[PDB]
Amino acid sequence: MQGKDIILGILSKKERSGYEINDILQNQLSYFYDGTYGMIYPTLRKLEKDGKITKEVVIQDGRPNKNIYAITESGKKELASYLQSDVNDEIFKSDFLMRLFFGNSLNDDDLEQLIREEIERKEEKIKRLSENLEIWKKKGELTPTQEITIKYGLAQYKSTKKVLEEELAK
Amino acid sequence: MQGKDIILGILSKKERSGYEINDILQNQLSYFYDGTYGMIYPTLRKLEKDGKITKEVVIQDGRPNKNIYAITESGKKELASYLQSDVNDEIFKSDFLMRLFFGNSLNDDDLEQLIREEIERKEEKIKRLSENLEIWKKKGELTPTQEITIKYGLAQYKSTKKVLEEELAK
Repeated sequence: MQGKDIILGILSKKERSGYEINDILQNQLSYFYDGTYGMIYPTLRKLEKDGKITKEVVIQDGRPNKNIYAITESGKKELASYLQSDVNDEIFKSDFLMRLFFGNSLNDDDLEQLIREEIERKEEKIKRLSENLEIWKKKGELTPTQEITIKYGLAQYKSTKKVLEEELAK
Repeated sequence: MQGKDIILGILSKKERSGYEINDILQNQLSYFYDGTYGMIYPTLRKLEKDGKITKEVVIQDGRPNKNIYAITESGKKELASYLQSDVNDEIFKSDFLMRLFFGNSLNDDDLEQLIREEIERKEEKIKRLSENLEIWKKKGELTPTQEITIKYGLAQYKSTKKVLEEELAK
């Protein structure tokens, strides 16, 4: 699963500025796509080169330039093809879990802190996903399949947060 | 978190053959590190080049060469530094969720199919992780922090499986 595919997805229904695409990817869709920093800009560049999207540079007095991206016919074709494709294995790499797995030396304080910091991360993600669920629902935009993904995401966050809470409780 | 960090983790305690490192990576640690295949061999080459591990080629009559890898002092230092570093954000990319999120066109059949297949994938991951838990425990090799990671992994698989089962039930 590539950044290019989720970006075409984001651009399927609307022309969007880079700001808006980044907002969607970082703040809305991160419960199912959270990769490495700085994927978006090189990937937008390649999608443009490959003719899957267009880029418009909007100039305004006294403001930074704004880039507006729009899917092309070929881009829509590529998205449609991708959604017809066999599902790829999920990718999951948890640094937190790695630290605990290889955490023989961790003293009690260091371990306790790692657990608390991860609990806070889960709380932040739950809050954000919960807030988007509410807004999407309020706006009448949430589709039934989207609803499933949110229920899935929340369950994921809450179940693992609970494990850590239960650990801290002893 | 990079492939090189987990491989150093694997090599911290024991010298291991490439076969064994791969077995650990693919069949033991996949619950917190499941990335794009084809990482291990290029990563071992780079680690050796950078002096963080050694490679020993054991030649035997009538068998393929066996490669044995061992962490070096500089390697141990690199691992120590890594484990002291701030925890990185988890990477999580679900093609399954992406399909449902952008799955406006899915007919009831194709949707149900995707869900059933994702349930199966989760059942398998649960089996593998549960199996390793029991083995490690009986062997006396399961550390307290490792057990936390396993409980965390199982909760994540079971809670999301549960959401999908309840969806199919409706």
